[PDB]
Amino acid sequence: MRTYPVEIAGVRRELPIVQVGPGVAVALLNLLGDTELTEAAAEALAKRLPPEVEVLVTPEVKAVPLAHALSRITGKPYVVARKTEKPYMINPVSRQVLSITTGKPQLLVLDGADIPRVRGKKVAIVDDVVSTGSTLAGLRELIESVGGEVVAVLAVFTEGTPRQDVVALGHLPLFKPE
Amino acid sequence: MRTYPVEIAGVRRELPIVQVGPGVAVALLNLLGDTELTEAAAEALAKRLPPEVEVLVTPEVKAVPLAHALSRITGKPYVVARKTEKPYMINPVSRQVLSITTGKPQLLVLDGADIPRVRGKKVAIVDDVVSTGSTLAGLRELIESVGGEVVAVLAVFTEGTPRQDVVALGHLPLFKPE
Repeated sequence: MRTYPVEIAGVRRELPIVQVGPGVAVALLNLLGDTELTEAAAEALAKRLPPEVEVLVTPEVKAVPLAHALSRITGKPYVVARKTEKPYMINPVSRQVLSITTGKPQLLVLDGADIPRVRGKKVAIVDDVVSTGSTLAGLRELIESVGGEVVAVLAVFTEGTPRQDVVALGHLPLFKPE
Repeated sequence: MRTYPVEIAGVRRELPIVQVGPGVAVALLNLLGDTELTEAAAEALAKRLPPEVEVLVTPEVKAVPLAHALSRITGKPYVVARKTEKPYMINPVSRQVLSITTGKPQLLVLDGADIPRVRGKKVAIVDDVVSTGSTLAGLRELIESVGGEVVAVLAVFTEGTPRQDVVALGHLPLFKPE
């Protein structure tokens, strides 16, 4: 395809399909700026949030709105991991991740200020689209290295091969890249 | 004194005083991870958002939670402009800017997909702390060059210099770094 149509919690959109590798096509989700879809995806996921989760962690800047809206509906705080160290950080813990996009070295970074918020806590990862499990595996290694246990993974979409323990609101198929 | 007290609409916080420059400390405000404080600042600013504003534009990742909450409260859409070009963007428009603290080159980027959301519309720039205005005149010119009209600047705090063309909820001084 060229754009992939999809409807999530009653909100209708047409996701663009773009080349992401050798010649790879995936439908691109962007919640950044989409107040409506953000709030819908969040109200739907909050209902399917295991009550034992105490804290939310998100790796992507695009899912910060979903993580914030999710935090407000559930009352559970949320933590933001970044791709590099930021001047506001304290004694960040970093974990290295290699990409599918370019195969370049990537970092996943946790603010040192957020450790008392992860340590001893049951964590749910929150992402906009959870893919194969390369950055996913690294985020939980990051979280678990500072004291948290990942007990759930939430997203808007699952992608590629259909996992079982993600709480998603839909699944996107892989496409022929044209 | 290692921290600066602050109060927003009944939410009390104590901001760490941390060093940002050669001889300078600032009170650190971070809405990423503070759901309670974000929602408070957004309720207070909605009350003070000039009613002719049709769109909210923010340049910082750190104020994305406030821009989103603000868009939910007021019903007006929100735009996130970035510091580099991103893979989701379509036909991006850019602007040159010299930052402060880094004092090195910065870029300000508006997604082309965001120009219809700004062209011909009355705009509010949204930020978490307006200190310098390195990005304030550069962001305003980027917006006005594609058709937008900047009619307001919103923020939680002004810093150092008490800007007057800003709608803020408080003012933060500079500190001497122990």
